Amino acid sequence: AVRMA
Amino acid sequence: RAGPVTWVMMIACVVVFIAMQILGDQEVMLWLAWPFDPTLKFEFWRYFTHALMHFSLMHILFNLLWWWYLGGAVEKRLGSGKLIVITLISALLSGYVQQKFSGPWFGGLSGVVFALMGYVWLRGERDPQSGIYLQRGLIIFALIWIVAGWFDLFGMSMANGAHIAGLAVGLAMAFVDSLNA
Repeated sequence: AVRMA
Repeated sequence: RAGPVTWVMMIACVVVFIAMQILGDQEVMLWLAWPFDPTLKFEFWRYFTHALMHFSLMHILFNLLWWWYLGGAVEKRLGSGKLIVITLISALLSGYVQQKFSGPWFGGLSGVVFALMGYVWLRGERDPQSGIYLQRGLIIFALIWIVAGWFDLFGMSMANGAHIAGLAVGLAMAFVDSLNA
């Protein structure tokens, strides 16, 4: 995998 | 700092995050993430609820910190409405661009946060009388932070589309806002 905003 | 929209947002992120610890990340994601399936495209909340999800204490605390500091200032100096509008446009646009960059599995308030960063700095610069501003002392980090996501800092998979889109959006809103009054 997930990407962190 | 003590603004309702400021706190209502911090409260939601903490509720959702706790929900993520009980149910698990993925189970919350299946409901709150950006539509992965055009069949799901009418579940409208997903265009905004991706902003509510965080995947570490560090992720959320770092986001809420900035949000409290920057969201607070806009709420105080400029009203709760201006904040909401900024939050909704940037949650909608930065989600939108992030989905294009790397797909639908992301979340966090950083999209809204770079929009607040972009906004407070461009607005303090062009409209000082609006009583908000951003230390150059911050805008530095801002830029380290964004470019560090470009290099995936020490394995940290950052939503690079979210940051830039959010940043851009804040600058557009602040520039437009710094022509009126």
